[PDB]
Amino acid sequence: GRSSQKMRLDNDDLTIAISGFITNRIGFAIYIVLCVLTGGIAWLFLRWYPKYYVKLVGCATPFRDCQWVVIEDHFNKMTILSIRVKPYNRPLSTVFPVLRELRSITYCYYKFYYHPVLDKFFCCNGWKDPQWNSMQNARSGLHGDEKAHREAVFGPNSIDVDEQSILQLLVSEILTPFYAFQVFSLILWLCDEYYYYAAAILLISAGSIITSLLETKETRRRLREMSRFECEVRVFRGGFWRTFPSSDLVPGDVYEVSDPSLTQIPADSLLLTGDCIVNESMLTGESVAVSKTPATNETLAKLNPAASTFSHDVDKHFLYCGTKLIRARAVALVVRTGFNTTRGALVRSMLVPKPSKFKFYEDSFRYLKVMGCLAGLAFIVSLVNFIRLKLHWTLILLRALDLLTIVVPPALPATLTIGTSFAVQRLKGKKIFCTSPQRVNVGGKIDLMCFDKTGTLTEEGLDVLGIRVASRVSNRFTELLTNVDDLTWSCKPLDPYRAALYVMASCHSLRIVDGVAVGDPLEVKMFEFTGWSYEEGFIAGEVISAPPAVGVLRAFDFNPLLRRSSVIARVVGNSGGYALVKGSPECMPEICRPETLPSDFDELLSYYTHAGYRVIACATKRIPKLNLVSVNRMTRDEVESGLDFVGFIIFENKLKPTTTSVIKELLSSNIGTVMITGDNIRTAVSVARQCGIIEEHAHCYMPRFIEGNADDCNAKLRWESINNPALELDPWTLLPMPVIRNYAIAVTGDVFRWIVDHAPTDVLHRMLVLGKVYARMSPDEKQELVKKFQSIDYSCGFCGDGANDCAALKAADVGISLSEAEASVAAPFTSQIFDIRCVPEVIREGRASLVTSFSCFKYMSLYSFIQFTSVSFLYVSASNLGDFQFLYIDLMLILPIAVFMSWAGPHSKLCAKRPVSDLVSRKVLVPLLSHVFVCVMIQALAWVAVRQQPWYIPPIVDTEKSNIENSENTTLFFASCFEYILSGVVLNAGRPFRQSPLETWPFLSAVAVTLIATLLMLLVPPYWLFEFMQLTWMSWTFKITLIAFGFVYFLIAWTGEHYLFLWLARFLGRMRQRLFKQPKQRKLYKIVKEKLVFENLYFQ
Repeated sequence: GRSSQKMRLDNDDLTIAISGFITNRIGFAIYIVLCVLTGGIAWLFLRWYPKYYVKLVGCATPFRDCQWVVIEDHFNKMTILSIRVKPYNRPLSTVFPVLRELRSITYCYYKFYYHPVLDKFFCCNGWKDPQWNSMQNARSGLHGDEKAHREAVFGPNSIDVDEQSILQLLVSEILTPFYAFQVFSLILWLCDEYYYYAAAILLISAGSIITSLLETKETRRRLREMSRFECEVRVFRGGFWRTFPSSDLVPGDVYEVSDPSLTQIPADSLLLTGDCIVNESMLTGESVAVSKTPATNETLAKLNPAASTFSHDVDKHFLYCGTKLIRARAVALVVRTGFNTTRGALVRSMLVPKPSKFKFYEDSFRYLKVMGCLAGLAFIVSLVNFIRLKLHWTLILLRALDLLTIVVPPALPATLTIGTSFAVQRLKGKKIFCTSPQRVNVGGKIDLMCFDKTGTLTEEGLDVLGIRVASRVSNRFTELLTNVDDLTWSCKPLDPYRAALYVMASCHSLRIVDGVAVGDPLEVKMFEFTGWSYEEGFIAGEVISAPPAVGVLRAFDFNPLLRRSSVIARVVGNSGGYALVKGSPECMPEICRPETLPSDFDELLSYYTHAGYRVIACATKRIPKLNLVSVNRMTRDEVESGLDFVGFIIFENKLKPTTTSVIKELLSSNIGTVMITGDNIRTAVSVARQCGIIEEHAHCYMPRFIEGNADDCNAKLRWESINNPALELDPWTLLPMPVIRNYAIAVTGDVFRWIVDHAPTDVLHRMLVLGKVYARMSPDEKQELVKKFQSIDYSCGFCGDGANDCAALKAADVGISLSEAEASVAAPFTSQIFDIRCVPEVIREGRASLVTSFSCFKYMSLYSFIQFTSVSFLYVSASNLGDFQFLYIDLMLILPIAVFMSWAGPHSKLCAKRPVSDLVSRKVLVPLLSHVFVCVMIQALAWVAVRQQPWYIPPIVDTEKSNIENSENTTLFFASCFEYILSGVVLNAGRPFRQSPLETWPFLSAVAVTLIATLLMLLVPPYWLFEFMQLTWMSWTFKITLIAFGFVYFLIAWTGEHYLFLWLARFLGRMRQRLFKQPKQRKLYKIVKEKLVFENLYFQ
């Protein structure tokens, strides 16, 4: 039958090609003997290259009734997982007669089920044997043992990750190709009487292994602790309910929502009876309390849980997974269980293998493979040269195989980590802890930097801007002063200022525990203002700098549904501040007395709602003083008559004081900034204007569905401005119709899904590049937008408060989370200080780390090539450097200079340039290759100079042991040492991205120490340093000549690195198109932006 099934996964990003290969063959025993007798074929090579393994142990089977199946994805990486066996599952609707021995796999927490009649694998779990039937069956629960029959087919609500043991992570990390080559090199060094440097590399590699092991373990702990939850639910069945843990029920079980201990909803469940009040802060990003009505039979019979999205009417009938309950206001039947739920499908995308778009740690190993390919040729040449001189076979093998180790240094990736580690230490010093170090270098190449106006660049709680008085004496509203003006104007029954100030702490339930109120944050902020808050008794503490006393009685609560609250209580005199009313300007101005209206009740409300502020109405009910008595009880509807408003109280999301400076710094540093939020567009645009994300006096355009239908694959968008409307945009080109002023386009969240689902790719890319404000965006839409940014070559980073939207933090290149160090989960970075000032710190230290990591890579490659040249110039006479000269070079000239060249802070000012991030492009390889060439030239000239001296001691070809005391060994030792120290000097970064070498001490001091030591060894070595290091007597004028060669090499290398090799790189770039004129593609966002600014805006 059919063998290979090529289907895309439900999420567009991931694709796979499931291929059902056979179990094994009789040849498995032949496989075992022939690949484990050597010990380095099966467990090493066929784990690194699975393609061949599966082409040996297996042939093919169309019939998917085998023991294990291999999985192929779009990134050419294959894993192997077996087939799980279950005895009995009779209904066909479970996968959708009788079915036996179901075949199933779980690949990256995707459950694939094989259906026998159709002979195919499916991942859709929408129907999943619903059997709801009618309401009376739904309330009956689920009798019998069928819960177990509905358990093994779908598992529990637990969404815990695959907790790999230490023995599995150990063989996953320690068994890399490199860490095998390092074991080979250490074995060679131990066999070649080279113990000290081998022990040093063993310690360094062990430290790297422990660091990576603890990093991965902490990452798994963070991922596991975030997604775990357990609670004792009360009901499974209608008959004999009893409290069981939430990791036990199956789809079809019914549980009481009104249980007192049920703080947050375990699994999504259709509401059978009663109403609920839920909080959706962490799914869909709305902290406003949401009502939930019980589901009806008609809505229950049309359930299609296959699609993650759904219509709006179904949303108000089933609960959400992992959402906090505001108050226990009810029983509900679960719809789905496990990773296939609303929160499950969003935690599954956080566990998929990342594409690893940062290719520096892959390009370094690719160039290491290239050096290994060169080292094979070097090994062959050394072998055939040593055959000519007829040396001992042990020494021939040792020298020829040691040349391979010299060319490919085992300490290159270990010294690629020291600069990153220093950057991590500096960041932890600056009170920002970063988990993944490898992302720090990615922070260098940040092109865009997203945000979130919930609590990141704005304060979390709502804040009061000012007040608006009724001004009954003069209908024109007075200017706001944000202070007390009670005695300034009379405006004498009551005063609007005193009445409003009494209202500010009247109609809300407030209480204290220690210093801070316990009430809802909407009402909490109001009392602090003017410093006349009364909580206990009646009177309060008034400031010294003649205000009437305070007092309140007959308190009530502000119902969000009816949006009204009235409190009557005498406070001063007999008819002053007696009735105080809180409400909303939506409907109560119609109820308000028309004489009180200053004819500004509507346009001011409209202007403040367009400005995104929150307006609440302050009113004074006109009731005579004759209604005061101790036993006073009046229903709300009796008091509610009248209620003319006497002012407006204004709320806003006041931005942090340093947000504007950070946004301006990022904009001036040629880094775009966007805002991704979940609240209404009216305040997101205002916050963007305040911060500087949208330029001042720049029009903001939103798309609307007016020109077409609503949704569902057929609509025509009209892009209209916020201020000064009827300035449309072309839906096909996104240009300002003149029927370069900054476009500042602000899409919404539902429209963004419309455009992603069905719109021209040019239109999507134009909006995506032009986008500045993204409001009403769920975290799923947040990560979709982040992936779209990565899809148009933006290397964007995310900067979000808390860890609710951690999917966007993990999907982005840099995931800075402004939360506590222990409260942060699934985020590469974590900042204790809650300002957004940490983004310049992260970007700046990332740029410094990127530059110093490229410098360390170039220095390590130069060290490898210099040693290869200085040993290949000596292998022509069966000689090499000494056992201690190699030690000195490898331990006191490359490791100290590397770890002290990687020790410098970043330049304080964020420059407008961007460091090079490609390890293959001509701006990196050409200076490195030219440095290799000039090092080879200087060493060759030193060798030629020493070969013509009268006191020359020629090397002697020896068989048993290679002689070291020859006059062309000392020259190639000292010239090599100078070419190491001065290359470390030259390749060190300077002003544009890191601290200047003059401004930092422990690099200049290290260079001075390692250069003075070598100079004293060259000029005046003691007697104990001759026989120890195997030097040879040299002329004093020749020592001066060696110093001159070192200085000339320093001059030429510095002039090349700064003034000449960049010109050579530009020359190769200019002559690139003479061979293949096709212009290498730039970033997609750069192309779209330049085309849009030039061609589409120069056709007026």
